[PDB]
Amino acid sequence: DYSVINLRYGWVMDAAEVL
Amino acid sequence: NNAMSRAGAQVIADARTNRLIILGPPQARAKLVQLAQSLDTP
Repeated sequence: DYSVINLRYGWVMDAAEVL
Repeated sequence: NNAMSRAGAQVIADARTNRLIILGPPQARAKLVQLAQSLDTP
């Protein structure tokens, strides 16, 4: 299913290659 | 463009007048207008 979340200090730039 | 898996629906940008023309299912329309309303937040 589809969702959108925030990040406080996390970077989606680093987490993109992760996820 | 990658909202639909590997196409079906389509999406067209307007970077001068910031418009979005989407050609697809109504739930992707609704959920991504909600992501737009969360997306145009600073």
